[PDB]
Amino acid sequence: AEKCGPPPPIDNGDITSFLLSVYAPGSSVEYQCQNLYQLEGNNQITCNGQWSEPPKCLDPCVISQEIMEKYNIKLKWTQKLYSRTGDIVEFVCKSGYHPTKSHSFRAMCQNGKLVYPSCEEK
Amino acid sequence: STDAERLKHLIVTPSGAGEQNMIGMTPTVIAVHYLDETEQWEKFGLEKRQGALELIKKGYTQQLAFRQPSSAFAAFVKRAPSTWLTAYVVKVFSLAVNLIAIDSQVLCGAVKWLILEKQKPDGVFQEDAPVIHQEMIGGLRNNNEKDMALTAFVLISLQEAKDICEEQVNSLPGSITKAGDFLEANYMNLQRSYTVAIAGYALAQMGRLKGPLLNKFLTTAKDKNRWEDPGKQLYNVEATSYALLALLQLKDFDFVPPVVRWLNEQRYYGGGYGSTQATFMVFQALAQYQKDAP
Amino acid sequence: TDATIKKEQKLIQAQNLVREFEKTHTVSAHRKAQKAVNLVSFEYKVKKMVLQERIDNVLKQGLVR
Repeated sequence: AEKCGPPPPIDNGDITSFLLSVYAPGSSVEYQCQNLYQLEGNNQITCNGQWSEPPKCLDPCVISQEIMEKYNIKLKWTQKLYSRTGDIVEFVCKSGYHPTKSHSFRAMCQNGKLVYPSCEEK
Repeated sequence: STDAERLKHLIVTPSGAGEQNMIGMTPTVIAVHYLDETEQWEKFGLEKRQGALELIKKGYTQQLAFRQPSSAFAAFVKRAPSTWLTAYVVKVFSLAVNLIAIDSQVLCGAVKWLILEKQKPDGVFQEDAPVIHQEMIGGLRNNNEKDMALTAFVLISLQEAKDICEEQVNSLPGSITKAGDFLEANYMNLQRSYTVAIAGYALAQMGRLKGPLLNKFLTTAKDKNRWEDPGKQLYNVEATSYALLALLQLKDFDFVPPVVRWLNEQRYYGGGYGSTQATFMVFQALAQYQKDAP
Repeated sequence: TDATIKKEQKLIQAQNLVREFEKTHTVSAHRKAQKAVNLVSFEYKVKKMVLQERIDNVLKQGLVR
């Protein structure tokens, strides 16, 4: 009723306290995302019976060696592998393979996507 | 069932820092666990059970002195928190909830820490502060396939504390799923029988050790009774115990008798330098065999 | 209110298993009662201490088989 129910469960994250069975009116709850996950919204959503809009964990990017070796590319600073939402990743070609100009070798990480440039041999 | 006359030495007094104390709890906790689930207390001496329970109490409250405010655990309070030590403490305490009283918030705070802080985007769990005693971590000391084996270890500890931390941690199912996704993705590329066994147990708990992945697990066994790699035999005993627990989850009881026969024929009764993971897993697997015996 | 429903189902299952332990001083009822009491929420703090005191009292009396 005038109090509150359970806090809304977000993806790739959770609240920062012990989950109460019944929540008081007007109480706000802090949210936290997993590692490298970028939060987008108010971490403290307040409590009528309907909760405030919970924040969203923006996904990060995983640059695995498999995708790079299939594209014949390396990193400029070869190896963090993990990148946050917005971190620019600078790729380079491998020995013998030259750039194909398919994409600029400076790739941004938006949510989950990240476009990989390619390199080809003579 | 292994005669309890040999296991008298596993009753010890937990004494040490954030790591030695768990090396002290491990034999006492797993011995009481074994004798309870095998129903050998009457012949071994039931009067000793209460005293052994008091020893487990000591280790529990002593370990609480090393619980960092981040709900994590390390050898000292001002030291960096270890992912493996937190997962192991969760595992030992999750078995100990059947023996002594345990605060649920301690285990669940440690689980929330492992999920939010020490799980990478692809579901891998990362050890950012390795323990001082690399002999208490068993076959996981080997560097090859450290990602797969550590993720499986933390995943097994999370699924053990599932009963206690389901209500308070909503990120637990998603974290378990992400870890199993990583294991399933890189399972067929494994070459180390220890990793095949521990990841097989983790996936079998999730009901994912099926199809070709399942085939790899069963075909890794030499002579269809043991999971071994070139190295110390304590690692091979730990791996075969993980494999026995995976088999017991898979209900493949036509494969179990040779494995239990090999485990009994090793005559391993616990103890030895860095015998923590070996003693814990061998007696966990044997106890779960006697409980799930066909 | 499935949250509070389970919060109370844990309590009643702990009550029945602690009573079964008090009536049957065995290892099996000890493990079941201890696991059930530990799973009770932080809400019923004093009630958990009562049931844990009862488990300890039964253990002081002793158990058989």
